[PDB]
Amino acid sequence: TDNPDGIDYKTYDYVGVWGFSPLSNTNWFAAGSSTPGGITDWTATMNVNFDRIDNPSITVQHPVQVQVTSYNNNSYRVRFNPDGPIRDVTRGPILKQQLDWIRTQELSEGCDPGMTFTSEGFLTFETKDLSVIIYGNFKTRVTRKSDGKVIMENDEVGTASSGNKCRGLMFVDRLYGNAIASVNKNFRNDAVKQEGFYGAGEVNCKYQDTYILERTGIAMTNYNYDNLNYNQWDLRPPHHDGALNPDYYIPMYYAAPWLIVNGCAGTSEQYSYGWFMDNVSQSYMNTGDTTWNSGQEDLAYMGAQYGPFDQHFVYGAGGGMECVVTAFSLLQGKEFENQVLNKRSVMPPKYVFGFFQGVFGTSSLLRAHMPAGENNISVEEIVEGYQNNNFPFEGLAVDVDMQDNLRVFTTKGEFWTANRVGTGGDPNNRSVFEWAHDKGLVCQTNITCFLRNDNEGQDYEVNQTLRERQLYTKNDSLTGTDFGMTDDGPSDAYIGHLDYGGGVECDALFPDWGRPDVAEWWGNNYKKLFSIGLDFVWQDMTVPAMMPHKIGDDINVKPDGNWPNADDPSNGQYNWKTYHPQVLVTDMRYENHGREPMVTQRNIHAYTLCESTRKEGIVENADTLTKFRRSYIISRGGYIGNQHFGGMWVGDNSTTSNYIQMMIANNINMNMSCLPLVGSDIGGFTSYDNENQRTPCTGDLMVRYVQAGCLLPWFRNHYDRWIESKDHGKDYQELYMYPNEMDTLRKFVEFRYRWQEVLYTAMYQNAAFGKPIIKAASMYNNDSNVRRAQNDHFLLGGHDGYRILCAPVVWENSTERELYLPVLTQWYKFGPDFDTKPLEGAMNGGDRIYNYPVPQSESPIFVREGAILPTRYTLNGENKSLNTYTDEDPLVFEVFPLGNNRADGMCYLDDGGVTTNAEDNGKFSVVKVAAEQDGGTETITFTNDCYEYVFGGPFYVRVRGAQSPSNIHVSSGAGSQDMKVSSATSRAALFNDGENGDFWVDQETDSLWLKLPNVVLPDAVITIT
Ligand SMILES: OC[C@H]1NC[C@H](O)[C@@H](O)[C@@H]1O
Ligand SMILES: [Cl-]
Repeated sequence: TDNPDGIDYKTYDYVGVWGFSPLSNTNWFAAGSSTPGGITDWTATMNVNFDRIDNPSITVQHPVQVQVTSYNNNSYRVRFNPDGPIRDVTRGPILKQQLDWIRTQELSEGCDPGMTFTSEGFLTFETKDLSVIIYGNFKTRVTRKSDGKVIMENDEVGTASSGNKCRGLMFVDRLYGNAIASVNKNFRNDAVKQEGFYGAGEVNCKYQDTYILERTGIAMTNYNYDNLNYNQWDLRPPHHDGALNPDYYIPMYYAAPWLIVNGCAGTSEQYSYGWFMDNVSQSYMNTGDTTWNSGQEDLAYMGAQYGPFDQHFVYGAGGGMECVVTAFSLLQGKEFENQVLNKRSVMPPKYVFGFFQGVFGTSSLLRAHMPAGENNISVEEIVEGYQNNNFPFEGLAVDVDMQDNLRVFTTKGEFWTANRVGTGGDPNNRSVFEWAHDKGLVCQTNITCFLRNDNEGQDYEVNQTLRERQLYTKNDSLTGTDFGMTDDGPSDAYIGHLDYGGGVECDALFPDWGRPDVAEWWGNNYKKLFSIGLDFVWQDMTVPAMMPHKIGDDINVKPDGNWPNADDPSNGQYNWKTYHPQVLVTDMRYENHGREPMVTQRNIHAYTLCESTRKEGIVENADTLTKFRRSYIISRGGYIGNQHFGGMWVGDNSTTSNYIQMMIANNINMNMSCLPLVGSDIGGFTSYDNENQRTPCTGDLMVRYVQAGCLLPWFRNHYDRWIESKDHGKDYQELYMYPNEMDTLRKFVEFRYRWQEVLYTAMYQNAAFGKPIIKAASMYNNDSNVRRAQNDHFLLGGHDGYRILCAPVVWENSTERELYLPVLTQWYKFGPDFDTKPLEGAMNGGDRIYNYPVPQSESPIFVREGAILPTRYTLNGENKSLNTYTDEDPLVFEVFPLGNNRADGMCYLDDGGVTTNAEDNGKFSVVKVAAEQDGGTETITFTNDCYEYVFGGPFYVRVRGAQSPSNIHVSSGAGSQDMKVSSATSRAALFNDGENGDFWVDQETDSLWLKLPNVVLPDAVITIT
C-alpha cells in the first residue's frame, strides 16, 4: 500500500530558486477554460480545463474548489489536486474542523458570501469588504467594495492562437515532473501602489551592507535545512565563487510559504493581503526576481516541487498589515476545540520570558565533579556568575552534554550532585534540574529525535523499544537506493548519523512519525526527564539535521565539503543533511493514507515532532512535571502553525553586527508568520574570529546584542563553547564575564524583568486574538515613513500593542543611529535609567533625527503617550528569577503622560503556569485600566473582562507628571475610602511598610504612587483632585 496515488516522483534533490522557473511555461499546464461544477456549503467547484502553455492542444481536466473561509475576515481558498482526488489534510495549520467552526458561526450571524455562478459560468462571491469574480480560464479579480479598487489579480500568459492561459493555476505535466505554481500580477513598480512583500519566516536578505525587513524583488524557497550561520556552503548557487553570505535565496530552519502584500502604504487607500500556499514539499516564493530568470519584475508567484495545490488568500477584517496576521491565525485557530485561552497559539509559562544562559560544552553540574579538561566549565559556575553579580537570571539550557554519551532522555552521573544517576527526588543526590530548582531556576534540556543506535552493548531502553515495536523509519524506497547499513541494524531500518563536530558523533534511528503509536511512544519518553525536574523543552536538529552523506559511503563518512556542486551534481546521492530524500516515510499529512518519499513532506517533520512533544509529552504527562505543570517548547524548525506547540529560536547564528540586524528582522518576520515567541541566541552561537575561533564576543557587540534582544520574546544567551573534548567554539559568552559592561548588561536585563507583564500580556493578546507581539514599523497605519524605517524600528506593548518603540543600534562601535518616530502621536525616551528619574520632554511623532545620540550604556526605546504599563518590582529589591515571584512582589500600573487627555492599559494575570487551570479551566484575569483628565480632576478606572485569578498582593498606580494631590478618592465594590498620604518616604518603604490606602509624592522621579489593596484591582474608580 505504499504510494496510493500512483505518482511517479521525478525529483528528489534540492532544486534551488535558480532551478525553479514556472514563468518559463515549458511542460507546464495552466488553466485555459472551465464550466461550473456546483456549490455545496461555501465550496464552489469549477471544472477547469488545463492546457500546456507551449502546446495548448494537450489538455486535462481537474476540478478546482473555491471556498470562502471567512466572510468577516475576507479570506477564501483555491484548491485542487493534479494527481488524484482532493483530500483534507489531517495534520497541519489549516484543519477542516476549524474551517467548519468558522463557517458555522458566521452562518449563524447570517453572513452570506452569495456565491453564485453567472449565466456565462463565471463564479462570483463576496466577503465582508471585498467582492470576487473568477472568469472562464480562472482569471481572478478581487475588488474592495468601499472604493472599487482592484486589490489583487492573478497572471495570464498569451499563446499564439489558443487564447489566454491563467498562470493563477499551474502544474508541471506529470510525464515530466510534479511541481505546482501560482502567479499574480505584482505592482511593486507601480508609481502609486509601490507594492511591498513581507513575511516569509526566517529568510535573510542583504541590501548593500545591511540586512533588511522587506522581501520585495527576490526569489526565495522553504526547504528546512541544518543551516549553520545561515550560509551553508552546499546551499550556494551554481558556480558561486568565494564567500557565500546569508541571503534571500538560502533556505532557513522554518517553512513559511507565506507573504503579506502591502500597497499604497501610509495613505487612506492602503491595502493588505496575506498569501499562503499550504504545501510541505519544497516551496518557493518569487516576488519579482529576474535573477537566473526565476521571475519577472511585474509578476509574483508561489510554487512547490510536489502537490497538492491549496492556497489561502487572507485580507483581514479591517485596516492594516497586522489584521492580515490575526485573520491568518484564525484559520489556524483552535476555537473548534473550545479553547478558553489557547485559541491562536499556546501560552508559555511566564518563566519563558526570563533570561536564560545555555552552553554547548558543560561537563558537570557541580564543580567538585567537573572532570579536568582545558576550559571545562560546570553548570554551578554559570549559576554563581549570574547569581553573585545579581543578574536577573531565569535558568539554564542544558545541552546534550548532560546525556549519557548522546542517549536522548538520559543523564550521566556528573550532572547530579552525588555523581551518580538517580530516579529522582532524593534530597541527597539531586539532578541538575532539581539542584537548579533550589537556586530558584528553571531549565530546558536539548531533545532531538535522534535515537542513538551504536550502543556497543551498553543498554539504551529508548532505541531498544523503538526497534521492538517497529516504530522506526524503514530503509525502503521506490528507487532501490541503498541508505547504508551497520553491524547494529536493524536490517530494515534507516540508519543516519549524528555529528556535532570534533569527533562527537553517533549513529541514530528515527521515529516514523506518520505511524499510529509513534507519538504516544515519543511523548512517554519525556517521563524520564520530567520526574527528575525538567521544566521545558529545547527541540533541536529537527529536520532531522543528519550528517551530510553520499550514498555509497559508510554511515560515519561525510562527503567532501565542496560536494555536491553544479559540475558534479547530487544526482540522487546527497542527503541534503537529513533523510536521503527517497526514503519511504509514513504519510504525515494524511493519516492512514500510506507511505510517501520524504521529498513530498520535508517541511513538516519538525512540526510533527513539536506536535508530539506538546500533546503526548507535555500535556499527557502534565502530572509528571514537578514545580510547574504548564510547560513549553523552544524549537529550531517547524511549519506555519507551529505556535500551538510553542516557540522558536533561529538556529545557529554567529557573533557579528549583521547577525544582530538579522535577529531583529527574523523576529519581526516570524511574528507576522504567526510565530510570536521567537528570538536569536544573544551574542551569537558560533565562532566569528577567523584568526582564532576561541575569541569571545566583544563587550560592545554583546551590549548591542543584549539591547536589541532585551524586549524580544525569547531571550537566551547561548553559544558553542570551546572545551578540550569538543574543540570548536568560543572561550565564554556569559554576561558576568564582561566586567566593563556588566552594569549596563545587568540593567537592561532588570529593565526587561520590570516589563515582564508587558511581554506576558502581549502574549495573552496573541493567544486570545492572534496579535503579533512584535510589530513591523509598517503595521503602524497612516504613516508614509515607517517603511524606510522598518529594518531596525519595531513596536510592542500596552493595550493596543503599539506603546513601545524600539530602534536598537545594529552596528558595533557605534553611538549614533538615524531615528524615526511614528507620526500623529508623542513619544517619551525611556529605558533602564528611567525607572529611577523623571521623563524628559515629549518627542514629536513624525520626526526624523539623523545621528540621534546613543552612547553604549543606552538603546533607543520610547513609550508612547496614553500608555499605562503593568510593571513588576521585587519586594526586597534584589534581582530574582521570574519563576520565584509571588503576588507580594508589587504590580505597578505606570501611567505615562496622557494622549488626548487619555491613557489606557491591559494586564493578563494568572499563576504563571504553576498549574494548567488558566488554559484548562479559564482560571485567569484580564484587568483593564484607563486614565482621563478633565479640568482639575483625573480619573483612573479599573475594570475586568474577567477576574478568575486572584491577585493576592497590593498593587500600585504610578502617575508620571503628577505630584501632590489635594485629595484622592477610591471607589470599589467592597470599598469606598479616601486615600491618605503615606508616612513612607521611599519606594522601598512604600512597598514594605506602606499601608493599603497610602500615597507618596515621589519628587525624585516626578511621580505619584498609590498603594491599593488586592481586592480593588478588578473594579475601581480613582479620582485625583
Ligand atoms: O545540541 C548541540 C547544538 N545543536 C545545534 C543547535 O542549534 C545548538 O543550539 C546546540 O547547542
Ligand atoms: Cl533544525
